[PDB]
Amino acid sequence: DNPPDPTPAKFFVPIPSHSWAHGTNTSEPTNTLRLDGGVVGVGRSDDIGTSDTA
Amino acid sequence: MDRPEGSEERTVQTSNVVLGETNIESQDIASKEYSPTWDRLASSEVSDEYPMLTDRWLFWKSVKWEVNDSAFGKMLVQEKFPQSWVQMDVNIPNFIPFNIHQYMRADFEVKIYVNPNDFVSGWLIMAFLYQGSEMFDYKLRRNPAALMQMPHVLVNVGAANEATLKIPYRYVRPFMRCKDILRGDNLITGVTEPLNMGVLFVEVLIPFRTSAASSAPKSLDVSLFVKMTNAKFTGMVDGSIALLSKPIALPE
Amino acid sequence: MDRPEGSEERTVQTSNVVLGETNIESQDIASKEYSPTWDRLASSEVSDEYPMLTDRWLFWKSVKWEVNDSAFGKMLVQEKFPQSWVQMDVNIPNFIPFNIHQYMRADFEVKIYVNPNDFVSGWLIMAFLYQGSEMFDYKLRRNPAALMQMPHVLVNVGAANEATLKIPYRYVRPFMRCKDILRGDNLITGVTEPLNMGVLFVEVLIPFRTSAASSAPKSLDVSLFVKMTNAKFTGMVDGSIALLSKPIALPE
Amino acid sequence: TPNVMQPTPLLPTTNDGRVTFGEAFNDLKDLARRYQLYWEGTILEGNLRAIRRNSALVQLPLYPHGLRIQPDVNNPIWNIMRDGHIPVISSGFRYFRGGLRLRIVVEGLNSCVWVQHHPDRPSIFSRPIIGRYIAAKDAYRNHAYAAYVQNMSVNRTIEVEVPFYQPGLYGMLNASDNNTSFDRLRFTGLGDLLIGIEGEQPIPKEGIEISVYYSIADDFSFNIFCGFPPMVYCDETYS
Amino acid sequence: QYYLPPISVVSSLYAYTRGSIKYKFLFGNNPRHNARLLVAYIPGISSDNRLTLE
Repeated sequence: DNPPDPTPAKFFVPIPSHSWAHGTNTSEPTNTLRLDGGVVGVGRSDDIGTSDTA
Repeated sequence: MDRPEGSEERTVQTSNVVLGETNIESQDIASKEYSPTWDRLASSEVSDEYPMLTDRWLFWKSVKWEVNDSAFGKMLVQEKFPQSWVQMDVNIPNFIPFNIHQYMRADFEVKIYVNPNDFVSGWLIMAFLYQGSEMFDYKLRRNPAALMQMPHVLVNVGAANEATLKIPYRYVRPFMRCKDILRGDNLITGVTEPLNMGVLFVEVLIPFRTSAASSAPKSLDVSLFVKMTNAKFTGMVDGSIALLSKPIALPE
Repeated sequence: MDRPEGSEERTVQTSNVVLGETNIESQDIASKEYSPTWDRLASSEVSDEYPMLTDRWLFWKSVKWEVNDSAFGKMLVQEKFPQSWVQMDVNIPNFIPFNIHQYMRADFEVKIYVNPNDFVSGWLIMAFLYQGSEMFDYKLRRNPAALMQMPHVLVNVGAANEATLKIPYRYVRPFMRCKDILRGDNLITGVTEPLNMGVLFVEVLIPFRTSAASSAPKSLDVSLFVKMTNAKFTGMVDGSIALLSKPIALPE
Repeated sequence: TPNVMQPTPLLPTTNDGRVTFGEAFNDLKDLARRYQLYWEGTILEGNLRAIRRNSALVQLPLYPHGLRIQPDVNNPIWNIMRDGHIPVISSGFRYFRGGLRLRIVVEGLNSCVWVQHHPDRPSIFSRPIIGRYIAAKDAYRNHAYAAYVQNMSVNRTIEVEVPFYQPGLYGMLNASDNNTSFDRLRFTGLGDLLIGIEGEQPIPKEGIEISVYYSIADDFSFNIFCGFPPMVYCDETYS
Repeated sequence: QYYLPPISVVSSLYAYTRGSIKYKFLFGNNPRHNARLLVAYIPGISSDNRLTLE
């Protein structure tokens, strides 16, 4: 059973890269150079404080 | 016959082998069939059974009898039973369910197949005699009149028919040796005949009679099959720890 | 030792055979032990098991290593496992629990016995490598440094000690053939090595060192035993329907 | 004495504090690798047959343990540093049962490219063969084999997954090369991969460059642990 | 040109195969004819170089 999918194509606009201006309140898709391909962030402790950038 | 196929033919299936028959058999049993209980009283070693190998039906010989040699009493096959040892020179071969072991015992079943035409007449009589080779009147009991009184099956050549002869184990040991123990004097410890439980007799009950035509077959083949219901082996040795001597044929 | 008799010696009993040991073993298993389930998916014929014959412990070889030939890496025995075929000329012999059947499979257990004096020192390392004969780096993995990383048992000569190496069945078939199928081209259907599951390695971990005395023994014998936990045979043929070729030795 | 056996331990200290393999770093470190490593080089016009139609340009044998390394001066990635992780990981095991993922990059062409997979073809080669110098009756596109036709105008990297189709219990890796059995040709490799060009039109003067990267799959497994063969240090490749 | 049977044509469309095979023997005889045949299945053999009834 190889059913046909005659579902209308969707008009899509191609662009080279994601926003260069956006710095917060959004997601930035990228090719993470890691072995784990999920949402990955550096491990921390009390030895390594939060960013002090208020 | 009466179908696009032939008639429906009966079947007999054992381990790894199937035999086909088309007509009604002619059967009989050598003696009262039983369950061996004094055999465990002869060997301290655990017995072994090989159902997949011993229950198999095997074809060992096929003899041809023609009209010119078919006379009342003509012995078609006269061999010591059970002895089915076949090798390139006259020399038990490990090529089949056969074991090079010291002692063994089992019940046997003999099936005789003959395939004649609708236009021939004759009779074969397959009999068996427990340790007949050891009787002082052996050569005297080969005549069909004597075979009729022994356990036996009859084959009609005027009908295509099969036959089975059940031969339960009977012996004086009660474990017969597969090979020889040759170191003994004639006065004490005489040489022991390996696997000699009896003599299988097939003979001509009624001379094979054919049509007088030239293009008609004057020879008929008699094929035989043998099987073992339950086999036990209690002598474990090297295949060449003891050796097999040339079978001493005993004909009259 | 300390009794009118010797010390109490441990015993290992299988079918029709008993092995005696006096000290603590050194053991290991080739791979995860299991129960074969895809083997019934390879043969339509019913499998056969012969516990009384296959569970038996057999002695196949005994090698002697002297001080003069004892060097680090010295291979005392290097043969394809499992191959225990012994005959008068270089030619599987029916003299033991060995069958001339097309296909088979089983798990193996190797026991190494060494009997040294209270005054010697040295080390033997018995290892096994699944289908090592088919690896492109076989001859390169014979060095004891490489044997340490394979499933293996160690023998101390400064203590009298036994050792057992459990080798569960692992293969690509999953039924290995006992004999050859020789009719094939080198490009397709290459010749199949009968019963080649791997290579059994024993070697000198530490050079055999003896006393400097003249009347002291300078040679020690290394005897081996092999056994099968559960064997299955699914290829029934004539003992001479196929034939056994001369075992192609493969040494470095 | 099992492979891991400690007869008499003399441990002076407590154990080191447990990390998870992903805590002071953020990834879980275990022995599984879908990291893609190279497999071949470039092709020119003078390599292909006189009639280059439905004739493959490359005959790639499929081995989990990679191909037989061959050092060149044109390709230093094989010479100064040995083959990638995958063939050194497979060197410590004996059997495999999974399929392989192939990523293929064709750069000198803007014309359509095909890739076909031959599972039952005996893997008796340890090196890829190109064009004219390919054995006849090979590098001929077959009809009923798993394949993928791709235009280089749309995308010039082909990603396919080669299945495991062997009539056996296992798949043998680290297979010897030159002289047989029945386990080295049908039970070792996943088969052969044929790469060809849809057109018979001549190859551009500059030639075409085909870089084949591959990785392991999920249904793949390194079943039996064997001893590690002696290795070679890449750091000593200058003296 | 080979007149292949259904099992053969289909099998030529697939790489590997397995299972029992059913060989039906049809005889052009009448009631008068009589005989017995021993048909065997020898595993691991591909010729009759060493093949006999016994």
